[PDB]
Amino acid sequence: QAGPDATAGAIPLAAGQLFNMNFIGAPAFEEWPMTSYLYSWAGRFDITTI
Amino acid sequence: ANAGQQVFIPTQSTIHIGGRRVLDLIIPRREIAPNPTTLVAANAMCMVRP
Repeated sequence: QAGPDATAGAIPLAAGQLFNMNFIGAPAFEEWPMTSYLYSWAGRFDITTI
Repeated sequence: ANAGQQVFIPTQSTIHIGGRRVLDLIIPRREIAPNPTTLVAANAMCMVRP
């Protein structure tokens, strides 16, 4: 799932957006931008959870 | 005086060996599956499609 803080781009991620898992049939391979996927969770990391 | 491209035929190219005009190749299946019944199953099934 995507994190709380939404981002823009050619592949925008709405907050809390769910990833569509890959499978053996391949009309197309599916994927996310990684810097934005980490931009979403960047605010929620915390020393107690660590 | 007179440069140009020039053709040569390698001696290895003209030696005659074997006779197997036709052949069948059995290819590894990357998944543990029963033998394919449709076209798409057979396509997805292979270790790498020819």
